Amino acid sequence: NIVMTQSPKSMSMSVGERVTLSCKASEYVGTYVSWYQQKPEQSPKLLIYGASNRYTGVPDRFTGSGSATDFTLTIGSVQAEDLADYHCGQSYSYPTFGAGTKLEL
Amino acid sequence: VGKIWIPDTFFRNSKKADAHWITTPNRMLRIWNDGRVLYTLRLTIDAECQLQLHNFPMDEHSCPLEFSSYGYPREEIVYQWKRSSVEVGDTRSWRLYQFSFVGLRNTTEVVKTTSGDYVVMSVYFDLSRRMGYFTIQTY
Amino acid sequence: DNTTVFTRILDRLLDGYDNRLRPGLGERVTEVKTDIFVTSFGPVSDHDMEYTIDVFFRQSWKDERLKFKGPMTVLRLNNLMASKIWTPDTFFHNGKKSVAHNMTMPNKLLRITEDGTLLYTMRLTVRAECPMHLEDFPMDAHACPLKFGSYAYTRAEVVYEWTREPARSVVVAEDGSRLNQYDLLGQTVDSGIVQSSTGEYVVMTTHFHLKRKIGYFVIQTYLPCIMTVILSQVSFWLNRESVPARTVFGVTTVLTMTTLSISARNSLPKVAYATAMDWFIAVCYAFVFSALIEFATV
Amino acid sequence: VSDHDMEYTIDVFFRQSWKDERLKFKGPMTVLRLNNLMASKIWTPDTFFHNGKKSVAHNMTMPNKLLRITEDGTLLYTMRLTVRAECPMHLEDFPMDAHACPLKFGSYAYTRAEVVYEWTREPARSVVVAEDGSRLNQYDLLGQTVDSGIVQS
Amino acid sequence: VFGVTTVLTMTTLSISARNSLPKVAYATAMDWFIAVCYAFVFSALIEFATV
Amino acid sequence: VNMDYTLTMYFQQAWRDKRLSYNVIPLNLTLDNRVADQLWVPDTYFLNDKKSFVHGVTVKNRMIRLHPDGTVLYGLRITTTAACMMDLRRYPLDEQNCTLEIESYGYTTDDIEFYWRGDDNAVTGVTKIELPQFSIVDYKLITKKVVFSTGSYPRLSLSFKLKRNIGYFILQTYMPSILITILSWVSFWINYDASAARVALGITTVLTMTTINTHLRETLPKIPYVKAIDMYLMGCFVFVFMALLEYALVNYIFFSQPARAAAIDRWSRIFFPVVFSFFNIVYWLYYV
Amino acid sequence: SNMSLVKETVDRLLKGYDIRLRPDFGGPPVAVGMNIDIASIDMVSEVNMDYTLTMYFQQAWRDKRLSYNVIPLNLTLDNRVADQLWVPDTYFLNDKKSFVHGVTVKNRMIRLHPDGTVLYGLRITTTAACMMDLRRYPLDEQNCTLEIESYGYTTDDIEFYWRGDDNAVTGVTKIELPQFSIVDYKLITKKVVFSTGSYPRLSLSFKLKRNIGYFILQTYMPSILITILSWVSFWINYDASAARVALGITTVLT
Amino acid sequence: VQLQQSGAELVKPGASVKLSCTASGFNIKDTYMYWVKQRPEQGLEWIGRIDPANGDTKYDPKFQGKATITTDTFSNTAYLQLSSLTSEDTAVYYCARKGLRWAMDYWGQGTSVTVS
Ligand SMILES: *[C@@H]1O[C@H](CO)[C@@H](O[C@@H]2O[C@H](CO)[C@@H](O[C@@H]3O[C@H](CO[C@H]4O[C@H](CO[C@H]5O[C@H](CO)[C@@H](O)[C@H](O)[C@@H]5O[C@H]5O[C@H](CO)[C@@H](O)[C@H](O)[C@@H]5O)[C@@H](O)[C@H](O[C@H]5O[C@H](CO)[C@@H](O)[C@H](O)[C@@H]5O)[C@@H]4O)[C@@H](O)[C@H](O[C@H]4O[C@H](CO)[C@@H](O)[C@H](O)[C@@H]4O[C@H]4O[C@H](CO)[C@@H](O)[C@H](O)[C@@H]4O[C@H]4O[C@H](CO)[C@@H](O)[C@H](O)[C@@H]4O)[C@@H]3O)[C@H](O)[C@H]2NC(C)=O)[C@H](O)[C@H]1NC(C)=O
Ligand SMILES: *[C@@H]1O[C@H](CO)[C@@H](O[C@@H]2O[C@H](CO)[C@@H](OC3O[C@H](CO)[C@@H](O)[C@H](O)[C@@H]3O)[C@H](O)[C@H]2NC(C)=O)[C@H](O)[C@H]1NC(C)=O
Ligand SMILES: *[C@@H]1O[C@H](CO)[C@@H](O[C@@H]2O[C@H](CO)[C@@H](O[C@H]3O[C@H](CO)[C@@H](O)[C@H](O)[C@@H]3O)[C@H](O)[C@H]2NC(C)=O)[C@H](O)[C@H]1NC(C)=O
Ligand SMILES: *[C@@H]1O[C@H](CO)[C@@H](O[C@@H]2O[C@H](CO)[C@@H](O[C@H]3O[C@H](CO)[C@@H](O)[C@H](O)[C@@H]3O)[C@H](O)[C@H]2NC(C)=O)[C@H](O)[C@H]1NC(C)=O
Ligand SMILES: *[C@@H]1O[C@H](CO)[C@@H](O[C@@H]2O[C@H](CO)[C@@H](O)[C@H](O)[C@H]2NC(C)=O)[C@H](O)[C@H]1NC(C)=O
Ligand SMILES: *[C@@H]1O[C@H](CO)[C@@H](O)[C@H](O)[C@H]1NC(C)=O
Ligand SMILES: *[C@@H]1O[C@H](CO)[C@@H](O)[C@H](O)[C@H]1NC(C)=O
Repeated sequence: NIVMTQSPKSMSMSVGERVTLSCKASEYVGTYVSWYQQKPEQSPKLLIYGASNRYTGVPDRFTGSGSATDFTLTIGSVQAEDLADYHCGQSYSYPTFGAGTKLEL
Repeated sequence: VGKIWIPDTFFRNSKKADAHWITTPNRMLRIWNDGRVLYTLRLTIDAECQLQLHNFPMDEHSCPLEFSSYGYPREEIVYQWKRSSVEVGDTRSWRLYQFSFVGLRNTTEVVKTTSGDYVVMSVYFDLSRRMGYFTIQTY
Repeated sequence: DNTTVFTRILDRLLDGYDNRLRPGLGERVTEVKTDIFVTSFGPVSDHDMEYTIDVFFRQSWKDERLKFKGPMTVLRLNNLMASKIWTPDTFFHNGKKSVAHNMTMPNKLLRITEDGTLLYTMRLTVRAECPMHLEDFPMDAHACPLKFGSYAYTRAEVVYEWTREPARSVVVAEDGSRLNQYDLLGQTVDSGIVQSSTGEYVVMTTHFHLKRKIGYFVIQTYLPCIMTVILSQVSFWLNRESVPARTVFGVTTVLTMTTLSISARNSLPKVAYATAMDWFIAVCYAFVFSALIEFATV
Repeated sequence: VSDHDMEYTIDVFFRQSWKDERLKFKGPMTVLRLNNLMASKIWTPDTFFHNGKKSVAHNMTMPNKLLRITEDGTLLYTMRLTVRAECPMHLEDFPMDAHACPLKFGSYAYTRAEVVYEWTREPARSVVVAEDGSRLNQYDLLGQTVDSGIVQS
Repeated sequence: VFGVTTVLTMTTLSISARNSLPKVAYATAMDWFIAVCYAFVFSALIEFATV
Repeated sequence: VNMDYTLTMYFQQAWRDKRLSYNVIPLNLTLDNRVADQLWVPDTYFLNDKKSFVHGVTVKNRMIRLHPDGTVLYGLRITTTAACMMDLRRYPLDEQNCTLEIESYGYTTDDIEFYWRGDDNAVTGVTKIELPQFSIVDYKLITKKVVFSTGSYPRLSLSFKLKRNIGYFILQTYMPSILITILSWVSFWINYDASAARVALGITTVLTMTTINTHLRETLPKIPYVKAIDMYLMGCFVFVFMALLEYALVNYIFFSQPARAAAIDRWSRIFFPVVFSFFNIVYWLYYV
Repeated sequence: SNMSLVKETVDRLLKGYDIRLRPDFGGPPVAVGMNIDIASIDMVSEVNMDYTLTMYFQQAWRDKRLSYNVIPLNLTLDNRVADQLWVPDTYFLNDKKSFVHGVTVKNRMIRLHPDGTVLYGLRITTTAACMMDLRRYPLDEQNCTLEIESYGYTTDDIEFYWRGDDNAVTGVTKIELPQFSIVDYKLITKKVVFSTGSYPRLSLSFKLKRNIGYFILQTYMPSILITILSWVSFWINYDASAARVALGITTVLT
Repeated sequence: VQLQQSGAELVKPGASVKLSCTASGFNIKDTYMYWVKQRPEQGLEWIGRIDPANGDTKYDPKFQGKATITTDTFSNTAYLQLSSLTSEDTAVYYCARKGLRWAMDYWGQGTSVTVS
């Protein structure tokens, strides 16, 4: 059972700057890590698939960077509607997600 | 050749055998006035013969090249040698380094197979090993 | 008239069918679901930097033109119906000389499901390239790759996918190991986008992790080298009033070091760097030479 | 030249030319430089090498063949192929020996009263070896020598 | 040791030189050269034995 | 070295197709082999083969025969290079068991069914095989079903138990090692005065062991386990090495007291063939 | 809809299409542009005097008969329609054995364009023969070339050129050889003259400098060590003869 | 294109519930269907997986034997049946569709299951 450790659990920041989220795997997950965004009392929406692949309907300010174990999601020039929970989930094996990451302004 | 009936002759003791295709398939067909068909083709066979390697290198072998039909048994296809069956060329331009051709003999037989009785024809080439290489190599 | 209905189904199925056009040529992207069952992991050649593998290669996709309705729900067809339909043109990016077996008939499998889904399986032997780094020879671990994708169909036309979870797609049999010198540790799949002079293509990568076994090179080379070094060091306990004895000792062990080294160079390829066995042989040769010069000094 | 097999290899453009009165035409072009798939629909001579062992006819990328038809009916037919021919050697003076490796070709299936061969230019100038055309490491090509004869089979 | 190791050298030379020529069943010029050289080496060793 | 074997076979398949049934002529119909491309023939394959082919002189070597009740008889002449992994831990006193797998590729076990025609006599010509290095001891025919991710398939398996002969290996490999060990023992009959003689003899016996080791290593694959011949060669090498080391130890204490010189000399003379024969007996009783 | 439209378009393209004739058969020559993506240069053999290379070999020309305007996109067709189009009879003059890879199908690519342009790629592993000058082996630098020529069509029927003329051959800097190192490569356009006509030719040359570390540690160091070893014959006193004889003769034997 | 789940409801401790997920815009026999569970202000946790074309399923070892996922291709629906419920099952359950490099691109609306 591949475990995903996401960091950090929370982040406070203003509007407009660059932010970075990290995700780490226990075993090997070769570019099969997805990034989801879930607003409060809603269903998760796919942002990034593969390791660096923007989903059709997502802005260009989200970008993924992948490896065999260390993955990250960087958002440059954030807006006022990018506050939500963010989950990293692997799919190399049976899917397991990370603990989450709240993002507040 | 591929438009009329051609017998399914195959060499029973061949490990590898190929015809010749350069520059055009080296085959010949001749049909006569009374229906007699003659079909000739050039072949290079890698036949197998178990060599009893006792008395080596002062040994003599006689190991065959056999052929028969593949699908047609004795009741459907019968083979038969001519009065001038096997003809060798000059015998000196041959690639026999360690051996020396001494003669040949033809043979016909019937062999039991799971599919039926087949008329098998054999050509035994008699070879004798010339001790000109093993002499200066080992003796 | 029990097989006339199937002949009619197969005739109607291919009547109006262009096997030059992929399903969804200007409408959609063809999604191919791949699966690999390794029936034997063949020998890994270290002098050619290659390896052999024997696989059942399965590809599934969906063609809306091959929908039918009959007394059967799946048509398990021959290997000659696959040449009358569109099949993906998968090639191996790092293959050297692969073979698709056709003994006694083409080892291919075609199954059409009534909703339009096709399963197409082949049995083939792939001889692929494995670029190796032999610094730590013969205590080296490699990841021999196997990359495949589509020839001529870019990412906007044909995309590949695993049929099961990626950790469970490339499956190696248990008795399927023709490795004499290595040890297959595990497998590792991957997916990416390569870019060539004709566009961007999807590439499905598999890595087989091999760990060389040292038990042969130990007994073959490492123990004779240590034995020759010990046999050279034996000479230090002989009395100096006997010079021919220690002389033939030293020079003949140097000659044996030469014989073992010449024998020893046929194992590994003609790499331009020093391996670990090369360092061991060099240090042992140095010890033998040092012993002889020490005898010369005494 | 493989001494261990008593054979040699040779890469050639093999050109043949004959006259076929059934392939006369009259068009704007005076020579049709056609494909290598038109030569299978027409008659071509069935030349084989009498001492060839295992020859190849190159098929990369297309069949390396050439067919040209002139308006008056003459056909030029060229192939590129690698002959692996047999050279019987008398190695009594090895390694100070000289050899004459032959290359005999003729017609299979066509006797002398049906198909005859001849060199298209002067016999001394028909077989032409290129200057940089030498993969010999152990020998030295000194010259060529052609001949024509009849064998009774 | 001169004579016997020279004989060893001639044998390994003849072995390495016999593997070059194809396996013909007669004597070539190199075979005669190696035979006469072996004869000379053996003659040197027998001469030493006589001395 | 390739971990495979090559076999030529006449491979025949018999099934019954009711569409190829006729009753107007009373004879069996052997047809030209080109009609096998116009009939349904099963898609039999060999799972453990590496390079196969049907012979093609003078025509494609295959047979197609129709019987009036619908029975189709379809024969091929195949030269298969099948693959079998060998356990060479007892080389050359080993017995190798490798099999040829016969399966149907496309058709599952609910579409086709395999069996041996005769069930004991379906495979002939095994008692006439003369292998130069092995000898067929037994052969077996097995019928089973295998399960793959695409379905269940019938499988037949023809297996030949081979036993390696020893007549070649003794005279070419084991006698040189034994004679080098005896010829290394021979220096004990040389007195302790001639140091150069015993040193040269011991080291040159070691050298013979190395040259034979190379001339043996030029023949086999690179297997990590130790073979029986590797154990015997290492035992012989260790015995020659111990004889030379024993000479060194009897040359060291020789000046301080000459009694130990003759003691160890005679002791080695009597007890080295004894321990070597003991090891030899243990080896030939463990492997044979 | 969108599938049967392309089906009728391709059927219209291939109806009344003469494969025996090149584009503009009785007119100006057709230009063919070449691209090569070298995948690997496998084994440079000195004993066989050849070198194997795998490449993606692509040809591009324009066929005015394969021109369509019903659909606006480019057409990648099944690789078996290249047996029904005209493709140039390109060959390699110096090869010994070559093949198109045929796994899982014949590794070739056909691609059409609405104006008539055809792109035709193959994946070829070829064993090209290059004679080496080994007078300085192993401190040598070998230059061998691959000739790309037209067999049937002369220089007044076909024209060869590198598509890009400097970036036509890619993948050379990622090639790793066990013994050599690609120092430079060159592209050449040319016309050769035979007794049958004048033919266009392209030539790809790879200058390979051989590495030295392998040969140093494998052959040059043992010989230097044996010659150093043969110098211990002077340090032994000239009275003891057997030692010096054994030493010197064993160095000669080694 | 769309995944429609059932409505939120209550359940007594020790009973069994069957949640449904109706797909519209695609055929469930093409992709895999995942069931994911999310607790309030916690991370997502994967329950199980069903392959509607074949019928074989996999479950998380934590949910092995407790949940059973089934499908119905006629109505294009996927069902999750939970048995032997406890108080720590009060969560939001999502029905997801596999696609585009194993990403779970399309999710449902989520049903709130509460245990009183
Ligand atoms: C697994 O798959 C394998 C690969 O697919 C497969 O191997 C293939 O086997 C098949 C069938 O056995 C082979 O197909 C046949 O090959 C015969 C010759 O085989 C030799 O040569 C081929 C290469 O063939 C080229 O050259 C020959 C002779 O010149 C041609 O006849 C071929 O068409 C082809 O021609 C082109 O390519 C040339 C360059 O190579 C060009 O120069 C030329 O311009 C052409 O473009 C070699 O590959 C073979 O080597 C291998 O096979 C041998 C077998 O002995 C092995 O021993 C060896 O180890 C190798 O593995 C071999 O050397 C062809 O003669 C044959 O063509 C005829 O028969 C077929 C089938 O019936 C007909 O459909 C076809 O129409 C031909 O018939 C016409 O001509 C014959 C002449 O005898 C007439 O009798 C007949 O009546 C008919 O006449 C008519 O048409 C003529 C024009 O065609 C016309 O002139 C007449 O007027 C008349 O109208 C056939 O192609 C195939 O080559 C093998 N492929 C390979 C690569 O191995 C294997 O079988 C499969 N195994 C299983 C178990 O499934
Ligand atoms: C040498 O190269 C030529 C051309 O590259 C090869 O010819 C091709 O041969 C195919 C097999 O004979 C042939 O394929 C088929 O399609 C026709 C119908 O169009 C069928 O009737 C055949 O049975 C076969 O299924 C290709 O059409 C043909 N292509 C061309 C342009 O001629 C030839 O096989 C090569 N020779 C060798 C030995 O590999
Ligand atoms: C060579 O190795 C073969 C495979 O290891 C081996 O085959 C094994 O043979 C036995 C019988 O000889 C088979 O069977 C038994 O299993 C069946 C299963 O239904 C039982 O009904 C029988 O009572 C019996 O217990 C094995 O199935 C078979 N193994 C495999 C994997 O096929 C050969 O016997 C070995 N020896 C020779 C000489 O070939
Ligand atoms: C490897 O060997 C090649 C062949 O020997 C060699 O190619 C030669 O390269 C030069 C420079 O590119 C060519 O040309 C010059 O001559 C032409 C004649 O028209 C001029 O137009 C050019 O401007 C220049 O003066 C030669 O024609 C060419 N020779 C052949 C036979 O093709 C390579 O340079 C060698 N080296 C490398 C690194 O590839
Ligand atoms: C080869 O076969 C032919 C035919 O079988 C043999 O010719 C026969 O020879 C005998 C004398 O030994 C004659 O009496 C027969 O009339 C011949 N038969 C025919 C029809 O030719 C010939 O002897 C055989 N040659 C051998 C055995 O090498
Ligand atoms: C046809 O073959 C069968 C079995 O091989 C045999 O019993 C039968 O007698 C044969 N028919 C004739 C007419 O010989
Ligand atoms: C077709 O290819 C050309 C060049 O490769 C490209 O410029 C063009 O955009 C392509 N057509 C379409 C519809 O993308």
